Amino acid sequence: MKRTWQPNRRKRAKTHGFRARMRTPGGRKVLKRRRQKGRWRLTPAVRK
Amino acid sequence: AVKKFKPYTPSRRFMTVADFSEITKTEPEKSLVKPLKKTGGRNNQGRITVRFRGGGHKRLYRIIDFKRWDKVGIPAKVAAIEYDPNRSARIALLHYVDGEKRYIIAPDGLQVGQQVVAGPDAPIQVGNALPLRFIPVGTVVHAVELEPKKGAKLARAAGTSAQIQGREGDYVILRLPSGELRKVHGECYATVGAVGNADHKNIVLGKAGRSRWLGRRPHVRGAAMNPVDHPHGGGEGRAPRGRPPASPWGWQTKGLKTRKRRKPSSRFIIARRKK
RNA sequence: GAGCUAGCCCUGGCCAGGGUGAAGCUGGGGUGAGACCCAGUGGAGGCCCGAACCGGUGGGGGAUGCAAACCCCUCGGAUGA
RNA sequence: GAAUGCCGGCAUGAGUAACGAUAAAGAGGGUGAGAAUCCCUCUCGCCGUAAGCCCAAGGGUUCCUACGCAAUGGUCGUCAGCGUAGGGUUAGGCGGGACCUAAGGUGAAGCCGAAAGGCGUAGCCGAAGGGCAGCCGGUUAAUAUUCCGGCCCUUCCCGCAGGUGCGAUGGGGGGACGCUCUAGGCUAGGGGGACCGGAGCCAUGGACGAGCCCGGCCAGAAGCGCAGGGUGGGAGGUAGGCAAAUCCGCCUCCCAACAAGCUCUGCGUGGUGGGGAAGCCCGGGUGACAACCCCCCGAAGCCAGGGAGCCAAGAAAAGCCUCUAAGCACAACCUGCGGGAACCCGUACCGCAAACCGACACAGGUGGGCGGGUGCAAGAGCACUCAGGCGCGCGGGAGAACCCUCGCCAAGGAACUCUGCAAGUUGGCCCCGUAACUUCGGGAGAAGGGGUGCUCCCUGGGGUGAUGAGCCCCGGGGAGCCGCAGUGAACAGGCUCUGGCGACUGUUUACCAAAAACACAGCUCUCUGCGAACUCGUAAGAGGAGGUAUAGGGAGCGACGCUUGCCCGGUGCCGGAAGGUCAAGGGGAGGGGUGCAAGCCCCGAACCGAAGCCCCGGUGAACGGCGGCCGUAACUAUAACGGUCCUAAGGUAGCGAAAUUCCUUGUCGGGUAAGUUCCGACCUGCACGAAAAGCGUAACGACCGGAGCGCUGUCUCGGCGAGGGACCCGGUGAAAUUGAACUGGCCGUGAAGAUGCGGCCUACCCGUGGCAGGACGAAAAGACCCCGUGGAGCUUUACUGCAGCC
RNA sequence: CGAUGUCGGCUCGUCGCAUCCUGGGGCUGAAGAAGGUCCCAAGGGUUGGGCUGUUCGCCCAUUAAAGCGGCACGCGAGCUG
RNA sequence: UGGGAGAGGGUGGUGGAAUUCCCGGAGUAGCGGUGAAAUGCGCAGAUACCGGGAGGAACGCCGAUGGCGAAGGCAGCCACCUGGUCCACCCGUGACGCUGAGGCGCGAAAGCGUGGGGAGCAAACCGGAUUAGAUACCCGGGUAGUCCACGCCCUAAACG
RNA sequence: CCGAGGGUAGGGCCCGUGACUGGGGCGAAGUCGUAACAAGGUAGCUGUACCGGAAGGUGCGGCUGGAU
RNA sequence: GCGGGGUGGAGCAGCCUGGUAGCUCGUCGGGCUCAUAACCCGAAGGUCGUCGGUUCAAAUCCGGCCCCCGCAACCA
Ligand SMILES: [K+]
Ligand SMILES: [Mg+2]
Ligand SMILES: [Mg+2]
Ligand SMILES: [Mg+2]
Ligand SMILES: [Mg+2]
Ligand SMILES: [Mg+2]
Ligand SMILES: [Mg+2]
Ligand SMILES: [Mg+2]
Ligand SMILES: [Mg+2]
Ligand SMILES: [Mg+2]
Ligand SMILES: [Mg+2]
Ligand SMILES: [Mg+2]
Ligand SMILES: [Mg+2]
Ligand SMILES: [Mg+2]
Ligand SMILES: [Mg+2]
Ligand SMILES: [Mg+2]
Ligand SMILES: [Mg+2]
Ligand SMILES: [Mg+2]
Ligand SMILES: [Mg+2]
Ligand SMILES: [Mg+2]
Ligand SMILES: [Mg+2]
Ligand SMILES: [Mg+2]
Ligand SMILES: [Mg+2]
Ligand SMILES: [Mg+2]
Ligand SMILES: [Mg+2]
Ligand SMILES: [Mg+2]
Ligand SMILES: [Mg+2]
Ligand SMILES: [Mg+2]
Ligand SMILES: [Mg+2]
Ligand SMILES: [Mg+2]
Ligand SMILES: [Mg+2]
Ligand SMILES: [Mg+2]
Ligand SMILES: [Mg+2]
Ligand SMILES: [Mg+2]
Ligand SMILES: [Mg+2]
Ligand SMILES: [Mg+2]
Ligand SMILES: [Mg+2]
Ligand SMILES: [Mg+2]
Ligand SMILES: [Mg+2]
Ligand SMILES: [Mg+2]
Ligand SMILES: [Mg+2]
Ligand SMILES: [Mg+2]
Ligand SMILES: [Mg+2]
Ligand SMILES: [Mg+2]
Ligand SMILES: [Mg+2]
Ligand SMILES: [Mg+2]
Ligand SMILES: [Mg+2]
Ligand SMILES: [Mg+2]
Ligand SMILES: [Mg+2]
Ligand SMILES: [Mg+2]
Ligand SMILES: [Mg+2]
Ligand SMILES: [Mg+2]
Ligand SMILES: [Mg+2]
Ligand SMILES: [Mg+2]
Ligand SMILES: [Mg+2]
Ligand SMILES: [Mg+2]
Ligand SMILES: [Mg+2]
Ligand SMILES: [Mg+2]
Ligand SMILES: [Mg+2]
Ligand SMILES: [Mg+2]
Ligand SMILES: [Mg+2]
Ligand SMILES: [Mg+2]
Ligand SMILES: [Mg+2]
Ligand SMILES: [Mg+2]
Ligand SMILES: [Mg+2]
Ligand SMILES: [Mg+2]
Ligand SMILES: [Mg+2]
Ligand SMILES: [Mg+2]
Ligand SMILES: [Mg+2]
Ligand SMILES: [Mg+2]
Ligand SMILES: [Mg+2]
Ligand SMILES: [Mg+2]
Ligand SMILES: [Mg+2]
Ligand SMILES: [Mg+2]
Ligand SMILES: [Mg+2]
Ligand SMILES: [Mg+2]
Ligand SMILES: [Mg+2]
Ligand SMILES: [Mg+2]
Ligand SMILES: [Mg+2]
Ligand SMILES: [Mg+2]
Ligand SMILES: [Mg+2]
Ligand SMILES: [Mg+2]
Ligand SMILES: [Mg+2]
Ligand SMILES: [Mg+2]
Ligand SMILES: [Mg+2]
Ligand SMILES: [Mg+2]
Ligand SMILES: [Mg+2]
Ligand SMILES: [Mg+2]
Ligand SMILES: [Mg+2]
Ligand SMILES: [Mg+2]
Ligand SMILES: [Mg+2]
Ligand SMILES: [Mg+2]
Ligand SMILES: [Mg+2]
Ligand SMILES: [Mg+2]
Ligand SMILES: [Mg+2]
Ligand SMILES: [Mg+2]
Ligand SMILES: [Mg+2]
Ligand SMILES: [Mg+2]
Ligand SMILES: [Mg+2]
Ligand SMILES: [Mg+2]
Ligand SMILES: [Mg+2]
Ligand SMILES: [Mg+2]
Ligand SMILES: [Mg+2]
Ligand SMILES: [Mg+2]
Ligand SMILES: [Mg+2]
Ligand SMILES: [Mg+2]
Ligand SMILES: [Mg+2]
Ligand SMILES: [Mg+2]
Ligand SMILES: [Mg+2]
Ligand SMILES: [Mg+2]
Ligand SMILES: [Mg+2]
Ligand SMILES: [Mg+2]
Ligand SMILES: [Mg+2]
Ligand SMILES: [Mg+2]
Ligand SMILES: [Mg+2]
Ligand SMILES: [Mg+2]
Ligand SMILES: [Mg+2]
Ligand SMILES: [Mg+2]
Ligand SMILES: [Mg+2]
Ligand SMILES: [Mg+2]
Ligand SMILES: [Mg+2]
Ligand SMILES: [Mg+2]
Ligand SMILES: [Mg+2]
Ligand SMILES: [Mg+2]
Ligand SMILES: [Mg+2]
Ligand SMILES: [Mg+2]
Ligand SMILES: [Mg+2]
Ligand SMILES: [Mg+2]
Ligand SMILES: [Mg+2]
Ligand SMILES: [Mg+2]
Ligand SMILES: [Mg+2]
Ligand SMILES: [Mg+2]
Ligand SMILES: [Mg+2]
Ligand SMILES: [Mg+2]
Ligand SMILES: [Mg+2]
Ligand SMILES: [Mg+2]
Ligand SMILES: [Mg+2]
Ligand SMILES: [Mg+2]
Ligand SMILES: [Mg+2]
Ligand SMILES: [Mg+2]
Ligand SMILES: [Mg+2]
Ligand SMILES: [Mg+2]
Ligand SMILES: [Mg+2]
Ligand SMILES: [Mg+2]
Ligand SMILES: [Mg+2]
Ligand SMILES: [Mg+2]
Ligand SMILES: [Mg+2]
Ligand SMILES: [Mg+2]
Ligand SMILES: [Mg+2]
Ligand SMILES: [Mg+2]
Ligand SMILES: [Mg+2]
Ligand SMILES: [Mg+2]
Ligand SMILES: [Mg+2]
Ligand SMILES: [Mg+2]
Ligand SMILES: [Mg+2]
Ligand SMILES: [Mg+2]
Ligand SMILES: [Mg+2]
Ligand SMILES: [Mg+2]
Ligand SMILES: [Mg+2]
Ligand SMILES: [Mg+2]
Ligand SMILES: [Mg+2]
Ligand SMILES: [Mg+2]
Ligand SMILES: [Mg+2]
Ligand SMILES: [Mg+2]
Ligand SMILES: [Mg+2]
Ligand SMILES: [Mg+2]
Ligand SMILES: [Mg+2]
Ligand SMILES: [Mg+2]
Ligand SMILES: [Mg+2]
Ligand SMILES: [Mg+2]
Ligand SMILES: [Mg+2]
Ligand SMILES: [Mg+2]
Ligand SMILES: [Mg+2]
Ligand SMILES: [Mg+2]
Ligand SMILES: [Mg+2]
Ligand SMILES: [Mg+2]
Ligand SMILES: [Mg+2]
Ligand SMILES: [Mg+2]
Ligand SMILES: [Mg+2]
Ligand SMILES: [Mg+2]
Ligand SMILES: [Mg+2]
Ligand SMILES: [Mg+2]
Ligand SMILES: [Mg+2]
Ligand SMILES: [Mg+2]
Ligand SMILES: [Mg+2]
Ligand SMILES: [Mg+2]
Ligand SMILES: [Mg+2]
Ligand SMILES: [Mg+2]
Ligand SMILES: [Mg+2]
Ligand SMILES: [Mg+2]
Ligand SMILES: [Mg+2]
Ligand SMILES: [Mg+2]
Ligand SMILES: [Mg+2]
Ligand SMILES: [Mg+2]
Ligand SMILES: [Mg+2]
Ligand SMILES: [Mg+2]
Ligand SMILES: [Mg+2]
Ligand SMILES: [Mg+2]
Ligand SMILES: [Mg+2]
Ligand SMILES: [Mg+2]
Ligand SMILES: [Mg+2]
Ligand SMILES: [Mg+2]
Ligand SMILES: [Mg+2]
Ligand SMILES: [Mg+2]
Ligand SMILES: [Mg+2]
Ligand SMILES: [Mg+2]
Ligand SMILES: [Mg+2]
Ligand SMILES: [Mg+2]
Ligand SMILES: [Mg+2]
Ligand SMILES: [Mg+2]
Ligand SMILES: [Mg+2]
Ligand SMILES: [Mg+2]
Ligand SMILES: [Mg+2]
Ligand SMILES: [Mg+2]
Ligand SMILES: [Mg+2]
Ligand SMILES: [Mg+2]
Ligand SMILES: [Mg+2]
Ligand SMILES: [Mg+2]
Ligand SMILES: [Mg+2]
Ligand SMILES: [Mg+2]
Ligand SMILES: [Mg+2]
Ligand SMILES: [Mg+2]
Ligand SMILES: [Mg+2]
Ligand SMILES: [Mg+2]
Ligand SMILES: [Mg+2]
Ligand SMILES: [Mg+2]
Ligand SMILES: [Mg+2]
Ligand SMILES: [Mg+2]
Ligand SMILES: [Mg+2]
Ligand SMILES: [Mg+2]
Ligand SMILES: [Mg+2]
Ligand SMILES: [Mg+2]
Ligand SMILES: [Mg+2]
């Protein structure tokens, strides 16, 4: 049937993207936490 | 005279449509339209705050003229009579001898061709605006301001009116459509005449779709829900109200009064509504 | 977290073919004028039949499945909420 | 040594199920160590509104070639979407930027919020919408509207020519719009041709023929031609479009008014540039100097911003034209020509799928465009078929049971069963015909019946053309023909009588319920006078609504017909300046602590003091409620009438063993051979009842009853046949589960149902295909029940707060 | 209770005998024919249908007769639901 | 042709008395009702009296035994549209007439549908009394309706 | 070809007949009340509406076929 | 199982709080009446379901048997 993951590059960048994070106070922490864990990629790889 | 259909489908039996007769212009005045943000019933927070609203028909906002004291003295001719989807009544296009073009709500009796004015010196004739302190007693008027120069806020729907019952200082006694006898400032502009399109209430929507055409989504009763959603929810089988009937939010809906008691307005209300 | 789902908003797109024949209109019958009757036209509708498409009635299959809801036969809606 | 322990390793089930559509295969010839599985040929099969082709999203090198074959490939593998390497994406015109706006987002100003932040007009961002300038062919192993060829066009800068009051983020016009129906003319696209070209062919009895087979066009600036869209001209006045205005708007006189003209588009022509089949020879070469013509059909596409009708009344801004202001008028703008300048990103390949979403090369899901031919009433249905693509990445056998899917059946025909579940019947079109009832629309495809192919003969109108031929489109009458059968195959209703429930089309528990539930037009109550009520929010601010009582909210019922009775004591709600209680506060009679006192300090009665509760009245389409005993009529029986106690008042109309009736298969009638169901009546209604509405009601229903006709493999009662599995061979190879096992019947015994204990009986060792009685078989720490001073959802006149409101 | 699936039907049965039938007897208020009643006997047999989910029951038409029980109220890794 | 009467009809107007209510004065111990009463209202300020206001329906005297219309029926006053009568002159036409199954039209009240309106009155209804009872007659309330428009209904002791 | 008539299907009229249900008629001396005839103790009758155990009652309008 | 209950002929107060049994209808006697109803004046009639206990004394308080109304009888 129609499954849950229906990919969309504009959506993926505009929701979990770096910019969508650096505006909300919560989003910044998420980056901060991912910079503390040494996460190689602070946000998903959106091809744009 | 409303217009009926023959029962050639199950829903045509009772459906009635306006006879549209007094309409003369079959397209609006491009000069005088602006877009209309269809809210669907949601506020800036995006939360719904009025229920069962949306997915209607698209529509442009015919700008309307609720001051008329804008231009005191300048007459104007009745150009056309037009179909507004934004209100119950009909709109009339006026061509001012000023060259200016404006829309007003069409009173009953207005015919395409006549000239109308606005001001202290106006004839007591349908279509004309005057401050209330200058309209005769017991003359039925409409499009009544509420405060001096604040805009026409009263009697703007199909077949409404308002007689002028008395005079008392800088205030006139107004039988509002509801029946509420109220003080209104004499310096409030009003338009002599009853609003036209009186045959509105006799329109029979006829079928559920036509409701939706108006931006009217289905209403669902509390009695049809669960206790989570509504006081009337629950029960095994159908079930009576089982308490004084309530809104989904708790407050009681039968007979419970809600005008704010200490409203400064009260000091000008004379006889709360009838019937 | 609304890239699934549900509602709304904005902007686009889709709906083979066939049947029925509303008001109206024209002419004619009719009358004091009418109401109104007939034929012709016209082509209304959460109208009819039925693909696309949207569904999911009944059955059979399937049941460590082809599939963590699918398959076959049948069945509903299809200018409309 | 156990924790259904944790991690890992290895077993069992087992050479077992399965190897992912029943669209399908066969042989030959190659390559290579190896071939059912790779490449070529030939035959055979399937897709063809697709299983063909072109876009978008997404995927992100999968594209091409060369060399590979460990692993991935459900078998094999020389092959590949796999490994290695090198190659491959070319734009001023196609898409998106340096253009515009939409919902929304953001946000100088301004507002708000403990901080974080929340709003917000202008503005800015934000497209699959507007706007804007490239069409045909060849080339590459792979890119092409991108390269080349041909013919065109766009904008910026600079000069030159002519003209013009030039000039804008400012005014105005325009851009600019719905749904259905639809004209005229074209094109796309098709069908045919006795015509034009074409390498050829004469079989197997006939045919050298107006025979067969193949093809007969593509683009194009200027000019014209055809068909359409758009568009009135002059003057004077002028307070309006927030300055200005010659523009627009408004009023007036003038002519012109189907038109015509100016202007724009589409189609045709058109310099010119291209293509070009079968068939044969080893993607190419010829054919070929290819021809390139005519008639017909014909768009849903194009002229377009066309027309008409309708009601639900159908985006914005920009480019663009116009008007002016500051300015400047050496300028500036316009029209024409010439040169010069024209950037960043995308471009490979998959793309209804083996490359996207589904853990997989997964029978699932995924928007847009083209989708040919013949026949079938039409069509995108159906069968077949071109082009193009396939034969679904295990096969070879066998011809058991059994299972799936399918075919047929004597006599019977629902006797099957909870139920005709299922499966039969019926089927398209044409004409004949067609009941109760009805809201007059309908019921209705009612029901039922006749017709259907082909040959020949005569004749009716229509489109095109020309009024004729030819092509084409609907028809009519008569005379014959063959078969069991002419919608000869495929696609395509079984019907009737009668109940309940819901008016109806609709909606719903994604993944066990589509219904009688939800909704619904419609009826009633009620709130709300606008800074509305109400809703979200701490607020600001929004919705409501740029609405205004013919409106907006809340609630109940639920088309429509006829109706909706009595109770206001309790509960809510509504009205009530008196009365009573009342909190802080007012007040301070009178007391107290203290100090030499002046003082400082505390307690503190009456009396004044909100709403709220009490008190009074109203209110049922507000929450809600609608009795008991006893007696009485020229027979029995039953009580119209009475007696009496109780209530706030005692069930009215209508309906009733019902979606409600317990006793109950109540009794009576209908139907049936037989009827706990069904229909129709009765009424001692356990326990209907009047807007959580009552009694009906045409039409409607994949809803639930009951009867009947037709026809049936449902059944008596089963038989045979087909294919895909099951079975044997080759290849590959899981799974739950599993204390260990050397795992029999009985009758007994045991924690009460023994392969395992006792006694008896029986029994050589091991498999294979089969059946499911047992192993209290598997699966899941019972979902019922209790237990826990375990949880959570839900209610309320449970308790205690809080928001909100007074 | 770290699961023994509950009624009824279908299919296949099998055992008990407290015998529905058929076979053999005594007694009879056994004339005959036909019964009532007890005794022996489990070998075989024990129908089709209407109603209801039904077991059961009633009912129609037959019959030699239309027996009654147990086997986890036999039987869902056999079906039905 | 000229002349007269008349509530004949249709629409648009509009005047005053009175009933009801609302607001204000003033004022108090009752009002109201009947056969006599009670229910009801009133010290939460009634009734009775004065001013202002809201609205509806019906038109005192004239008015009579009257006039008018085919019937049903029609009454304050003003205006517009309009029907049938009657008088006079003997002007015009020249039997053109009488009737009337059918048909069509009008048709008090009540009643019905869709809306408005609603003062007074009042089926149903509630209460107080009477009564053996009183589902009545009388009194206190009171809903449709009575009224305007539109569409049905078509009955009568529609009678002289 | 037609055709007695046989059969299939659907219609119209009429007669019988039916659980039960509606009133009607009659029935020597049944129960309730007392509506009408006297102003029948509220004058009656009427069309119509609603209501009540029943006769009746009330409302709106109409008739005198009503008395002093 | 839990709750209420039985009293002149009919139907009901009195029970809780012991001593007194009461209201209406009817039955009877007499009145008005031509007569019946109504209506008026009088009078009768109750050992309080039953047996036992408490008490000085029981319709009244308790217990047992009888009989009548009402509610409950659920989960699988
Ligand atoms: K339970
Ligand atoms: Mg989905
Ligand atoms: Mg889908
Ligand atoms: Mg996933
Ligand atoms: Mg995207
Ligand atoms: Mg998106
Ligand atoms: Mg982002
Ligand atoms: Mg965000
Ligand atoms: Mg922060
Ligand atoms: Mg790194
Ligand atoms: Mg992140
Ligand atoms: Mg009108
Ligand atoms: Mg009609
Ligand atoms: Mg209209
Ligand atoms: Mg605009
Ligand atoms: Mg809005
Ligand atoms: Mg916002
Ligand atoms: Mg709301
Ligand atoms: Mg909403
Ligand atoms: Mg309007
Ligand atoms: Mg409105
Ligand atoms: Mg005012
Ligand atoms: Mg109207
Ligand atoms: Mg309405
Ligand atoms: Mg709308
Ligand atoms: Mg609604
Ligand atoms: Mg609803
Ligand atoms: Mg529910
Ligand atoms: Mg609640
Ligand atoms: Mg409830
Ligand atoms: Mg419920
Ligand atoms: Mg429910
Ligand atoms: Mg219930
Ligand atoms: Mg409540
Ligand atoms: Mg509130
Ligand atoms: Mg969504
Ligand atoms: Mg998505
Ligand atoms: Mg659209
Ligand atoms: Mg469609
Ligand atoms: Mg069509
Ligand atoms: Mg027609
Ligand atoms: Mg027309
Ligand atoms: Mg339809
Ligand atoms: Mg299904
Ligand atoms: Mg089926
Ligand atoms: Mg299975
Ligand atoms: Mg499953
Ligand atoms: Mg399927
Ligand atoms: Mg539909
Ligand atoms: Mg739509
Ligand atoms: Mg241990
Ligand atoms: Mg384990
Ligand atoms: Mg563990
Ligand atoms: Mg582990
Ligand atoms: Mg390891
Ligand atoms: Mg291992
Ligand atoms: Mg092995
Ligand atoms: Mg083996
Ligand atoms: Mg095995
Ligand atoms: Mg498989
Ligand atoms: Mg598999
Ligand atoms: Mg298939
Ligand atoms: Mg396939
Ligand atoms: Mg198959
Ligand atoms: Mg196929
Ligand atoms: Mg070799
Ligand atoms: Mg090999
Ligand atoms: Mg091979
Ligand atoms: Mg082979
Ligand atoms: Mg193969
Ligand atoms: Mg190959
Ligand atoms: Mg095809
Ligand atoms: Mg996208
Ligand atoms: Mg390999
Ligand atoms: Mg190998
Ligand atoms: Mg290697
Ligand atoms: Mg592999
Ligand atoms: Mg695989
Ligand atoms: Mg091999
Ligand atoms: Mg290999
Ligand atoms: Mg090799
Ligand atoms: Mg490449
Ligand atoms: Mg630049
Ligand atoms: Mg922009
Ligand atoms: Mg942004
Ligand atoms: Mg764009
Ligand atoms: Mg472009
Ligand atoms: Mg081009
Ligand atoms: Mg110029
Ligand atoms: Mg400009
Ligand atoms: Mg527009
Ligand atoms: Mg558009
Ligand atoms: Mg073309
Ligand atoms: Mg063709
Ligand atoms: Mg030969
Ligand atoms: Mg060309
Ligand atoms: Mg001007
Ligand atoms: Mg090649
Ligand atoms: Mg299209
Ligand atoms: Mg148009
Ligand atoms: Mg429309
Ligand atoms: Mg805008
Ligand atoms: Mg100069
Ligand atoms: Mg640049
Ligand atoms: Mg490319
Ligand atoms: Mg597909
Ligand atoms: Mg596609
Ligand atoms: Mg592929
Ligand atoms: Mg999956
Ligand atoms: Mg994996
Ligand atoms: Mg595969
Ligand atoms: Mg083709
Ligand atoms: Mg054809
Ligand atoms: Mg066809
Ligand atoms: Mg195959
Ligand atoms: Mg075999
Ligand atoms: Mg057979
Ligand atoms: Mg038969
Ligand atoms: Mg049957
Ligand atoms: Mg059977
Ligand atoms: Mg049945
Ligand atoms: Mg079936
Ligand atoms: Mg019939
Ligand atoms: Mg008929
Ligand atoms: Mg009949
Ligand atoms: Mg049809
Ligand atoms: Mg038929
Ligand atoms: Mg037909
Ligand atoms: Mg024939
Ligand atoms: Mg033939
Ligand atoms: Mg078929
Ligand atoms: Mg059909
Ligand atoms: Mg329905
Ligand atoms: Mg209905
Ligand atoms: Mg639902
Ligand atoms: Mg479900
Ligand atoms: Mg669920
Ligand atoms: Mg689920
Ligand atoms: Mg689910
Ligand atoms: Mg359901
Ligand atoms: Mg359905
Ligand atoms: Mg519903
Ligand atoms: Mg409905
Ligand atoms: Mg209704
Ligand atoms: Mg707004
Ligand atoms: Mg409304
Ligand atoms: Mg509402
Ligand atoms: Mg409805
Ligand atoms: Mg409902
Ligand atoms: Mg009450
Ligand atoms: Mg009350
Ligand atoms: Mg009360
Ligand atoms: Mg009620
Ligand atoms: Mg209750
Ligand atoms: Mg109560
Ligand atoms: Mg008797
Ligand atoms: Mg009644
Ligand atoms: Mg009954
Ligand atoms: Mg029963
Ligand atoms: Mg029954
Ligand atoms: Mg019933
Ligand atoms: Mg019941
Ligand atoms: Mg029963
Ligand atoms: Mg029976
Ligand atoms: Mg009975
Ligand atoms: Mg009920
Ligand atoms: Mg209710
Ligand atoms: Mg109910
Ligand atoms: Mg109710
Ligand atoms: Mg009817
Ligand atoms: Mg019906
Ligand atoms: Mg019905
Ligand atoms: Mg259904
Ligand atoms: Mg049933
Ligand atoms: Mg049958
Ligand atoms: Mg069979
Ligand atoms: Mg056989
Ligand atoms: Mg086979
Ligand atoms: Mg062998
Ligand atoms: Mg392998
Ligand atoms: Mg061992
Ligand atoms: Mg034992
Ligand atoms: Mg044992
Ligand atoms: Mg043993
Ligand atoms: Mg042992
Ligand atoms: Mg042993
Ligand atoms: Mg031992
Ligand atoms: Mg043995
Ligand atoms: Mg085996
Ligand atoms: Mg077993
Ligand atoms: Mg087992
Ligand atoms: Mg287990
Ligand atoms: Mg489980
Ligand atoms: Mg556990
Ligand atoms: Mg447990
Ligand atoms: Mg506890
Ligand atoms: Mg405990
Ligand atoms: Mg607890
Ligand atoms: Mg939970
Ligand atoms: Mg708080
Ligand atoms: Mg257990
Ligand atoms: Mg159980
Ligand atoms: Mg004998
Ligand atoms: Mg049993
Ligand atoms: Mg039984
Ligand atoms: Mg015998
Ligand atoms: Mg068991
Ligand atoms: Mg068992
Ligand atoms: Mg048992
Ligand atoms: Mg048992
Ligand atoms: Mg078993
Ligand atoms: Mg089972
Ligand atoms: Mg079972
Ligand atoms: Mg008297
Ligand atoms: Mg008093
Ligand atoms: Mg006082
Ligand atoms: Mg009033
Ligand atoms: Mg003369
Ligand atoms: Mg003469
Ligand atoms: Mg009337
Ligand atoms: Mg009448
Ligand atoms: Mg008379
Ligand atoms: Mg015969
Ligand atoms: Mg009498
Ligand atoms: Mg009397
Ligand atoms: Mg009288
Ligand atoms: Mg009387
Ligand atoms: Mg009465
Ligand atoms: Mg007591
Ligand atoms: Mg005492
Ligand atoms: Mg006494
Ligand atoms: Mg004693
Ligand atoms: Mg329970």
